[PDB]
Amino acid sequence: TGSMVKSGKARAHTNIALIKYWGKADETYIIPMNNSLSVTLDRFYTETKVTFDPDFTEDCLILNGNEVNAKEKEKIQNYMNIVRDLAGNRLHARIESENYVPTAAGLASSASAYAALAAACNEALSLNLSDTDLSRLARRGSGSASRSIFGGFAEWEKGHDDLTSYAHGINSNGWEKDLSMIFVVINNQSKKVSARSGMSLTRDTSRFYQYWLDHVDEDLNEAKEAVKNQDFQRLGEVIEANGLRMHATNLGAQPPFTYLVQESYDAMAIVEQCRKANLPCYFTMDAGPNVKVLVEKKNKQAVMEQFLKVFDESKIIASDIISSGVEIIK
Ligand SMILES: O=C(O)[C@@H]1CCCN1C(=O)COP(=O)(O)OP(=O)(O)O
Repeated sequence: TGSMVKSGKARAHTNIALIKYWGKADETYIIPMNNSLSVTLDRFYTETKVTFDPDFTEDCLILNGNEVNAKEKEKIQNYMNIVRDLAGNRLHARIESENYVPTAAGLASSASAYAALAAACNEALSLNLSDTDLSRLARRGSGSASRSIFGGFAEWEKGHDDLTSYAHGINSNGWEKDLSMIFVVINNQSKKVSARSGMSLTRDTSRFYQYWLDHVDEDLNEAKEAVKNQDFQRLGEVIEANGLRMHATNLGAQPPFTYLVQESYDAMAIVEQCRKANLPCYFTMDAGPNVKVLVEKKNKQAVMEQFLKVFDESKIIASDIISSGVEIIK
């Protein structure tokens, strides 16, 4: 690289919330209405290189080898303004990013993408940010990204302002190394839906939103204690119920909506069948019909074969849970 050129490249992994983030207290800084708890996936990640050069006049984003539209371009530039303000400089960057996440299959990439960008900028500009400040910076891009700074179990503390809302990793005595998540890729419409817009309609008009608020802290504690004890059934039951409560809130929105399709319900049924046949596992769903199945690694295969009795081989994708957090790479 050139003499006056500052570059950094980072790899960050996606995460799935077991206790859901859903609805914001503050829409501009992305402060959430409640804490969330997630696990960071080994298989799925984003790699992002950022290159700061004084001769650059504006930010450029290249995604999987392709230019992005003026819209995405405008968005990334506003995000980099935050970075520039944080760093006290006026350098623009060329950003080259590669998603190793099944996005076509409906897996979200925003958590890994913003965590990767935050880390790469910190590396490029030698900002020396703490994990806490990295999380805070990622959060500004996407709420769930705040958690992808960390490996294993992580929790996003909601705080009350930009300084206090951020994530931290939970030590679980290496329990994360025993667990896995199976993704059931569900046939969906290819229409353009959005978590940010969905949770906003819900958080604002849901007749069942209060019900969600009145239970989430209890769920959070229950889950955290289940983790302290490596009690899989205890964790599973509460996260499965939390997730369903989240989708319940959408049904109460004005007017109602759902991310779930009949096939999501079919996969749910198979999970309950696996349990009754002494194969512990629990499901959760995000802003779409895909069903994610939490399972102890020893039972991963056995559970998968049950899904493989009905779903296409290509639609059953398993990932382990990675122990380590965001990393700087070449
Ligand atoms: O992952 C989450 O914690 C929640 C729970 C269910 C799925 N989900 C989401 O899709 C959150 O998607 P985000 O891209 O982080 O939303 P923004 O903060 O507006 O950027």
